[PDB]
Amino acid sequence: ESADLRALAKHLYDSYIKSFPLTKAKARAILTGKTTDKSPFVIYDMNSLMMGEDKIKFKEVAIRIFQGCQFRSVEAVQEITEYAKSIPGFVNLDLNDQVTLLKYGVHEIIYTMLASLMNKDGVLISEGQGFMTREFLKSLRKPFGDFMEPKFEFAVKFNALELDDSDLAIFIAVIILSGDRPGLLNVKPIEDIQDNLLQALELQLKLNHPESSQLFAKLLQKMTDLRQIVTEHVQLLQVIKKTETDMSLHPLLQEIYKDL
Repeated sequence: ESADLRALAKHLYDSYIKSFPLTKAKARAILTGKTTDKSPFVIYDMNSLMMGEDKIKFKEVAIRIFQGCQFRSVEAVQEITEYAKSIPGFVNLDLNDQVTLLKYGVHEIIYTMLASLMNKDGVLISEGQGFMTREFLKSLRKPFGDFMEPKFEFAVKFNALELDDSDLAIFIAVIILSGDRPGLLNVKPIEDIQDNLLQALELQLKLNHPESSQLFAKLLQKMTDLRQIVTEHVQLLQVIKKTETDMSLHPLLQEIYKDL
């Protein structure tokens, strides 16, 4: 019934607000630049970057940028995990499957939510206090030069859909609840939760975007751009593992990255 799927959609939005401090709505207000209490400090070159420390608080620069981004990914994993425990039925699944849904799910969600902090020209960083331009990131010595560019390409297309946070909460939930992840023990309880989430997302998209024909279908088709960003990223990390042997990865990230 419609009334249960609306109840689930409100629940997920509520947990979303509670688990993710930097929503898309706040991100959009900051990027607009018309609601100007305090807009971001903009990093766009080597001189603004070191000047961008005595204003906001945060070994080569490209390395230290890469470090900060991985540190934010760690924080994101912590946030996504907290959000996942709130999806009804997630904590009642086999523990091994919980770890499996999270292991394959978190990077797809990171790139979905990172899009909320992007426009075509750059990305919000440091909880909205800073803004690093796309051109500066593209100018880092390779292999760090082409690091962020594929996420910018995805974000441009994804943001054309104009989802709001209430939409993303259900979409994020659908991504976690994928029964086709390698190593799952009991696919059926996962699939039955996802099917109910898909129903909620369908009704939510229809009510929140009535003039957006087939938005449900087009949102589900984005689920493959996501898969592709991930695979290229982990190949990018294998290059750096051998190129920079004096550069350490966070163990929570290492544990997630499990070849094949």
